[PDB]
Amino acid sequence: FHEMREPRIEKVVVHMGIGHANAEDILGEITGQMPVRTKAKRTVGEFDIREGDPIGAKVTLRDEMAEEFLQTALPLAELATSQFDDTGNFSFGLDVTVNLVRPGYRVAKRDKASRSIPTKHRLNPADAVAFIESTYDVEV
Amino acid sequence: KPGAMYRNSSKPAYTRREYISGIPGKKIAQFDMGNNGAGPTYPAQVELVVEKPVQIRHNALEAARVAANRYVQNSGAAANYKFRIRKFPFHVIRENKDGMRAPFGKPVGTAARVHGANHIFIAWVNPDPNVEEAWRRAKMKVTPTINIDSSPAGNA
Amino acid sequence: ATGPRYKVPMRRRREARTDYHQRLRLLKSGKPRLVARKSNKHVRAQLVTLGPNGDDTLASAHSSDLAEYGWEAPTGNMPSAYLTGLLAGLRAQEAGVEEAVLDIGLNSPTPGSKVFAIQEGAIDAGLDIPHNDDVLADWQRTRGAHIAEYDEQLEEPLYSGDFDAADLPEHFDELRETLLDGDIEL
Amino acid sequence: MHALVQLRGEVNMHTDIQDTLEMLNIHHVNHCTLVPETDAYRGMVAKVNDFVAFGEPSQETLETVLATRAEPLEGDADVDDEWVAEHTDYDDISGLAFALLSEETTLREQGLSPTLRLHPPRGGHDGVKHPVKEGGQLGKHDTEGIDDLLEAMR
Amino acid sequence: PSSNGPLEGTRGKLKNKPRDRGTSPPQRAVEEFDDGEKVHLKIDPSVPNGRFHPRFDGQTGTVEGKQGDAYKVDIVDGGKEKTIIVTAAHLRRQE
RNA sequence: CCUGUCAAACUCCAAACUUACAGACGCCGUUUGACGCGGGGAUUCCGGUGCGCGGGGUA
RNA sequence: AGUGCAAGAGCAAAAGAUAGCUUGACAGUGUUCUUCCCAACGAGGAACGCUGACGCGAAAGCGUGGUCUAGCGAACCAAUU
RNA sequence: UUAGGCGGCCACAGCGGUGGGGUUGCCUCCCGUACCCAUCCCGAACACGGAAGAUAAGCCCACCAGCGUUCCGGGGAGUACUGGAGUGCGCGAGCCUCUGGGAAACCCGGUUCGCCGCCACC
Ligand SMILES: [Cl-]
Ligand SMILES: [Cl-]
Ligand SMILES: [Mg+2]
Ligand SMILES: [Mg+2]
Ligand SMILES: [Mg+2]
Ligand SMILES: [Mg+2]
Ligand SMILES: [Mg+2]
Ligand SMILES: [Mg+2]
Ligand SMILES: [Mg+2]
Ligand SMILES: [Mg+2]
Ligand SMILES: [Mg+2]
Ligand code: NA
Ligand code: NA
Ligand code: NA
Ligand code: NA
Ligand code: NA
Ligand code: NA
Repeated sequence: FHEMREPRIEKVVVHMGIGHANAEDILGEITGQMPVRTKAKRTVGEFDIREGDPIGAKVTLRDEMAEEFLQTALPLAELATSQFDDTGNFSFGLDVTVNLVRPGYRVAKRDKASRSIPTKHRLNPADAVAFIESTYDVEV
Repeated sequence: KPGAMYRNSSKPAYTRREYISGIPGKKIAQFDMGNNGAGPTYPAQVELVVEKPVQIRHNALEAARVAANRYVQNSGAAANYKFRIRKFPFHVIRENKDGMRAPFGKPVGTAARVHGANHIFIAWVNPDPNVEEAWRRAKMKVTPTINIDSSPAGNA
Repeated sequence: ATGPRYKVPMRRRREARTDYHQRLRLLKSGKPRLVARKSNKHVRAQLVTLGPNGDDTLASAHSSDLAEYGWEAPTGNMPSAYLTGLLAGLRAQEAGVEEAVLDIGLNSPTPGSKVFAIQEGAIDAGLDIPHNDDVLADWQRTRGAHIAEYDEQLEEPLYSGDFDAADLPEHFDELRETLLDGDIEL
Repeated sequence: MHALVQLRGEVNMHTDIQDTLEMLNIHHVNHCTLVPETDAYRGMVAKVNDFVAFGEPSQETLETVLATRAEPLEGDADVDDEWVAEHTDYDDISGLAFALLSEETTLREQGLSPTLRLHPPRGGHDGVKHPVKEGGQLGKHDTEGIDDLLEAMR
Repeated sequence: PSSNGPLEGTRGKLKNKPRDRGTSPPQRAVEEFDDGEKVHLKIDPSVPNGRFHPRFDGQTGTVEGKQGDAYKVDIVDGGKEKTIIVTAAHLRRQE
């Protein structure tokens, strides 16, 4: 049963929501791989009328690249609880989000016969705190 | 202007406010009278039943309702009874007020289409039918001949 | 689901199995379809025709019943794909089928992909299929060379027990060779 | 098998109704025809329901009418037992009549005009402004109902 | 009519019931008919091409050859004979 | 939750009915030639009323 | 939601969005419907072909301008190819 | 069909939920990036190569009707409406009779948790 039910880290997105950049450089070193532009939608008063327009970057880290990052990120954070997803996720911080899920997630991310993950097989906020807290730190 | 000009249900239903503007406001003051705080928990229930499909201008609805409720003060401003006029004047009515050239009239009012046998009013009273009298006065101000019907009330 | 007005996709679209827009385009040719499908461990190749109550498969080949002819290697690879195509292609010919269009279902038209390998095989079997040569693999990769060289960077057998340690793109030739004459079910 | 009698004229009656009567071989008031009870025939008689009188007649009545108002496809000739015997498959009027009623044959099949041109009802009919159930003479009749009319128009 | 375009008064006939909404099945857009076959003309709201003038919706013609993939159906408009160019998507076999 | 009402330019529903094609019966046509084809000659393009369904209009 | 603009309709592995590439908004000639129900009538419009040349795509295939219904103009005369 | 591939009808198949299933064979999750191929950044996906592990997802199998849907019984209802007819009624609006058709809402009880085709296969 377990082993295929036990949480794991799938991607950690580090993005800097600026409003118009030079910031990519730090993201590349803080993570270890090229950042991606962040175009915006809708015309708005914050002199942000441009539809297609660089206004921040992000970086999606997977596997070791994600751990080796969290092995310093997490420490720089305190928070927990309430600040957690209903799906077992949490964002802290410059933003650093951590997407958590169980083994058979590809079923919902593949092209052929894809399917949505059953609520039961989903990851709860609780089952999430446990996994992470059980990896170099404390909850609340 | 006379009821003669609008009491018949011969024209098409004309009620789409999305295509009609300048509709006068209804003169009907309220639809729920009496103790509206309480629910129909009364022994007796009389109803005023219209006997012929007709159109009833909001004019007549108001006069009919006032004349009935204004009288239902044989029971007191805070008496124990509830009165309800279930119909609303949806049908918009016009007048061609040039002669018969470009005659589609301009909105002048509204009316409620009632089909023979429907009840336009319903009152709820304890064995104290002063209401039966409030209606002899109500159907006095509406086009049709009417039937004062009592439902829960085998207390004759 | 929500109400009377709710629109529920066709079953095969719910199941995320059939691309109906592509299917119509495919059926336009009025020719038989060469259904190229894959599995983590196998590769299937069918020749389907249109029917009153659904499609009719007139000829097929599965990477599994490949061994039935002397295959002693894995079946989820390039050489496997090609041979299954050729195998289905031949049974196809036997069935009186001369041409077909390449249906790769939900797969991607990536160059040198297994589906195209399947296509190459079916074509060599004798089947006339609309294609484009420089989207196919360069023969060697079809033989299984990319895997042999990959095992050259050995230190540990690419194949857990299986057959050979250094693998055999030659085993590939022996088989293709076999399929090109006589034998049962062909 | 029902007996059909047109009791209302053509003036002002729907054309598609008139054409139905005409398809049923009746082209004048008081003219009568015998029609099998089938789905096809049923719809036709229903369409014509308001300008006609119909019902199943008794063996006797049909015989009386047959004898009194039957005619050859062409000519004056009286259709009597002898005529019937020397010209049809049957031996006498009764035999023909039973055949018609049991819908085994038709006036044409036996060389007879499909139409029985009756006489105005002796004593008059019950009116052409109301159906039978209302005291009139239109619509489906009783076997006893039809007989009376037929006999009065013998 | 206040206008006289081909789609005048076609709100109903060229509209799908909410549930039949969305791309239609390809099976019927590929059906093949033979010359002489009777076919019912009915536009498919979901299929833009291969259409015929809305007025002919409901007609039952006779397939008499084809043009391209489209078919040529003969129908009689009132008392006039007419040839309609229409694709399988909008046809059905009679009986 | 409870409770009071509506739609020519609303529709989860939905007739009667109108209609395409086909078969059946009927009627009709093969000396009264129908269905149809080609040609000659018009008149006609102020209409009106009843009934059903209407749209406008106090009428 | 979006799809240039009325209104009604069509559209979700798209007819929408993003990216890239491309010029089929191509020349020639027809079939049919429409304009004008039935039922004759021009310009115009559309649908669907073919011949030729191309674009894209692995390919089936799609592209006869914009998802569909408005955005149009005779003879004579001029300029133009 | 002890799990598969392509489909037809396109909710009777949707939504939600329960239980069961892989010892050599299948589907998967799964493991892994030298290659073909790939991410405006990530072998996530796509693609390729592969079995250490698992039946927890998916999937297949058995089942539940609470919601949504399809069809049926009984009731609503031969009601509403309506094709044909009337020297029937009504000041009129309109109604009635005969004849031929015939609904919707809703309630109560059943049904429905897909059916079928081709191919492959201890
Ligand atoms: Cl596949
Ligand atoms: Cl057309
Ligand atoms: Mg004679
Ligand atoms: Mg006398
Ligand atoms: Mg009389
Ligand atoms: Mg309409
Ligand atoms: Mg009509
Ligand atoms: Mg177009
Ligand atoms: Mg001039
Ligand atoms: Mg010029
Ligand atoms: Mg399980
Ligand atoms: Na004037
Ligand atoms: Na009165
Ligand atoms: Na559709
Ligand atoms: Na033209
Ligand atoms: Na960019
Ligand atoms: Na499982």
